[PDB]
Amino acid sequence: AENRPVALITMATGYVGPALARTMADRGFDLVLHGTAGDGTMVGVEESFDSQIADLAKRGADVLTISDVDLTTRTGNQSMIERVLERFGRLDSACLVTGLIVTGKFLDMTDDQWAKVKAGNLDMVFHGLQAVLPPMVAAGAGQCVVFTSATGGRPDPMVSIYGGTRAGANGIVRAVGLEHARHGVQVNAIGTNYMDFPGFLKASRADGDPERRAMIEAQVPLRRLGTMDELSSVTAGLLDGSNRFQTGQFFDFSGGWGA
Amino acid sequence: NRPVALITMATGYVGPALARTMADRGFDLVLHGTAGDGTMVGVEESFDSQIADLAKRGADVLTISDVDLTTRTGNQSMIERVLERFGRLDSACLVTGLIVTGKFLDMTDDQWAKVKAGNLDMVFHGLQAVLPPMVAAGAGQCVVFTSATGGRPDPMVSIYGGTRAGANGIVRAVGLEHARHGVQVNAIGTNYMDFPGFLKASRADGDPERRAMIEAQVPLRRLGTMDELSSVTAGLLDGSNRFQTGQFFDFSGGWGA
Amino acid sequence: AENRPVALITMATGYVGPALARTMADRGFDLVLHGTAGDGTMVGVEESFDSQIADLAKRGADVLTISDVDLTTRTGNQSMIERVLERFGRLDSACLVTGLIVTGKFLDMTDDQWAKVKAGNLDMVFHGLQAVLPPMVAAGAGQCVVFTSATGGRPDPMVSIYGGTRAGANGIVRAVGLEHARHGVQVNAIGTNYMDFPGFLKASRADGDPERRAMIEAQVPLRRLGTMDELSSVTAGLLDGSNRFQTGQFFDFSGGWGA
Amino acid sequence: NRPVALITMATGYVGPALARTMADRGFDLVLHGTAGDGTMVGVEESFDSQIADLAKRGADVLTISDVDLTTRTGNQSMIERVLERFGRLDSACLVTGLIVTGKFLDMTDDQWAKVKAGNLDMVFHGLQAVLPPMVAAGAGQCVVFTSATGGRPDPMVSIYGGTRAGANGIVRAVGLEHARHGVQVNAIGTNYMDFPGFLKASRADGDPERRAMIEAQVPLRRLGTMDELSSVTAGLLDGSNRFQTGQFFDFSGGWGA
Ligand SMILES: [Cl-]
Ligand SMILES: [Cl-]
Ligand SMILES: [Cl-]
Ligand SMILES: [Cl-]
Repeated sequence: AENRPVALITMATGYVGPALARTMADRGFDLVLHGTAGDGTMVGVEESFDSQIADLAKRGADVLTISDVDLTTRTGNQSMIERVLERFGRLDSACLVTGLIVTGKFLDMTDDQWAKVKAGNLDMVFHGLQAVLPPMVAAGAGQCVVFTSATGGRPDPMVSIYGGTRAGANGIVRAVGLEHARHGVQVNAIGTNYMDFPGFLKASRADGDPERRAMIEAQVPLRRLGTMDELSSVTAGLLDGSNRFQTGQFFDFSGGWGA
Repeated sequence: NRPVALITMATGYVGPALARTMADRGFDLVLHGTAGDGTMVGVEESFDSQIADLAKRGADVLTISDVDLTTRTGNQSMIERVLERFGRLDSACLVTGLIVTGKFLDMTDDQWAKVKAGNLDMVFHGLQAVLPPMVAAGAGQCVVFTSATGGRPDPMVSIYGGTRAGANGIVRAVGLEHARHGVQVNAIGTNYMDFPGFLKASRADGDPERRAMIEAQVPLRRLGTMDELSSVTAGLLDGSNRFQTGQFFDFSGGWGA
Repeated sequence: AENRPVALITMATGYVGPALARTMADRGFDLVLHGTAGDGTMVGVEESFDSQIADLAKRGADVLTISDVDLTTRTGNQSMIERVLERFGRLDSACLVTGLIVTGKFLDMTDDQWAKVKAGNLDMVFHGLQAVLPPMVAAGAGQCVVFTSATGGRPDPMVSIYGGTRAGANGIVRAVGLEHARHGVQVNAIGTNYMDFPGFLKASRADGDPERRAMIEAQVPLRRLGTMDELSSVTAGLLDGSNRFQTGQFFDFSGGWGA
Repeated sequence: NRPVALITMATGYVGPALARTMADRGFDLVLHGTAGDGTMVGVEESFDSQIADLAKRGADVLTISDVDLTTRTGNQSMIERVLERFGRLDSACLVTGLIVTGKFLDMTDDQWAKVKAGNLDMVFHGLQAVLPPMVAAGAGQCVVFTSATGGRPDPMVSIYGGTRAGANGIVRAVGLEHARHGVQVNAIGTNYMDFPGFLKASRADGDPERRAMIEAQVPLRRLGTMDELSSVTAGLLDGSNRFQTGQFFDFSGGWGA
């Protein structure tokens, strides 16, 4: 009877997940966090589920955690949404964080690297959207954000297959966001670059290297790395019901780099 | 002290709702717009009606109503009055444009002059006036309202949509050019918005059948509300997001996707 | 000796292939035609190799045909280019026709449909470019056109996974064209729609139906279907050495539909 | 009877090479340009230097000078002279623009007026003049030269690049709007072309060192040639391709990709 909306956030033990969960809880949502199990020492885990759950529960959110599902597959994504609906009976918002980073010269790319970028950058999008949309269509309302990459808006040398498949994800999102708009469902993509979190600081090798860090920031028009507080704010605005008038769109979030 | 937001054409369109939420977010306000009560032609919410409410929200308000924003003089004078009153300018929402439609080969020199003045001169002179105090302060946020037509200039909208695309291009360059000074400049272009101006021009006002026909042109099958638009606009003007600049955002229910 | 340049054209028994081969021969090229074996009464064969070879040889062009090789894989594309180089010792231009059409509601798409579109719209591009570029890089000059689809410039409802993956192919071409510009190797994409050839008439269901065809033509700003003579002229202009100053670009060729 | 192609600014830029290949392709020619010999400012191939070669290729040639193509009067006069001479206008190559660069906040009202006249008025009035005879005939092909900067309006090029984006938008709408009449209108935008206007704007003229620095900005690492550009341009004007309209083509060595 409380009629609390439910937001799914994937890869939620890092990147935008933790800050987005906090603000979605502040906005009255119950939460489903997909991510990697383990404590803060686990690789890729920036904020563990145990730490997040305690804070999110303090905010009044009910939280379901989902770990060790392979979201590059139909099975993983279908299982995830079945568990969402079992717990909460509804899905109002979904933040699908996708991707697998591969960089290098185009002619150096192997079949394995090609397979991996397709699995991360496209299969996660295809199967994720096939899983989250049915309950949204059934309800006549929903909001989805797919995280792709700012490289999808300008695929450049050394990120040919990563950036190119990100552009494909953006295109799928355009079609899908337009196709389900008549059912009250928004699907948009956000693509970031130059964000201050471990994943970026490693791919750019700015980690523990102030001189590298500074050269990287100088590549950004706004001369800084973006923060997860800023990104969670924009992302929540596309998932909290406050804006029901954009769909099928791609939003660059990279300090002007993808303008 | 409280940061200061300038909003133009603020007696209609997004202005009133944006003023309300910016006041909620802790800003003082400078409202440029049209003098008079709600019975005047352009006035959707009078200055008089807004001042009472915005003061209750904690905002000091300065109104400016006698300036032509197609010229250097009008915009320079507006910003001079902002700084005289509050000593700062943190955010600016510049609403621009003059609508002309019709066959390209029917457009007169006067129609061409007018769309350039509304769609381009207001942007050029507006940004030249608001940016200097922001650059001097090392921080600022600007949203220029152009049009969703700028993202897809179409038949029967050639000179309007085309000059809107030009305004978006100016915003791209200017937003990238002043990024190193901590200043953001972005553009928003709408269509199919639920406000009296569009309702009356489309004949959806008071006409449910016509409104349904108009909504059917929109992927999301509705008209956007000013509360929604003001939320998105304020998110680019309230300090919460300092990581987008030089960008154009379509806000038309998917119509410009 | 004669220093005749060599152009590869794939899927050349239909679509733009036959007209492009004629005009490239006229412009002084030797030709490698990949395609489907069989006479004109074969499915998908608009002009058989036998009929094309007679005419192309009359124009002075040497022709190598490459039949029944699968271009969705590394092995097929690598074998194709090995045979090009064994026969002619060079590859100056390549027209890579790619794709596999699937349409329908996004939520009706099966894993098999998804695999199929990825293989046609992305794997053919990845493996095709990995095969054709090395000899062009070695020579310090080359020109490539990848045929994707006008839907890649505007992925729409009912065309989500096809148009979206086409957008990804366009993005790969952008990055690859920019990345090999230092080697003098242009890589551009052309995306068509509403072309007067069987493949479109079937997907649109306008064949033998003047009313449906008239409805389809009315969706085109220029109010007609495009011809292979027009398309081959534009394509040859990106492959004949006359224009070496565009790369990484996508060109819509759909009567204004993708403008 | 030969079809007729109008080419403006034809004493420099793409004009001379385009005239040569359009003559080869069977066209008679109207060449608008600057009167005088090659020592005149901007004259790369004088009218006098071109005429013998063009006649040998089979073309009748009318030359036109001293019309202000930023105005309705000049463009209307030009097309009237085309029709009086040849009775038809099949193809038009409208070269437009006036380069201004510098910091946005340094731009004067005079600089703003000049870029609007060059980058927008030339397009508006040029298209209003060439299209009526093409629509009446049920066929025509037009290329408007804007700038590659219109695809990516950048710092230091704000009002030039921005208004070029507007010209591209006008061309999109107009190309779509007259497609039902069998008329194509497309834009080509160049940068990094090997001709005096670009060399001077980039300050690389007559200076191998600075030219190398400029070429380093281009993915294909050189300046484009007029033979290449005229090939692409003629392909949109020679009747061979009647299936693109309302489009913008970057021609800048990948710089605008
Ligand atoms: Cl990032
Ligand atoms: Cl609106
Ligand atoms: Cl087609
Ligand atoms: Cl140039």
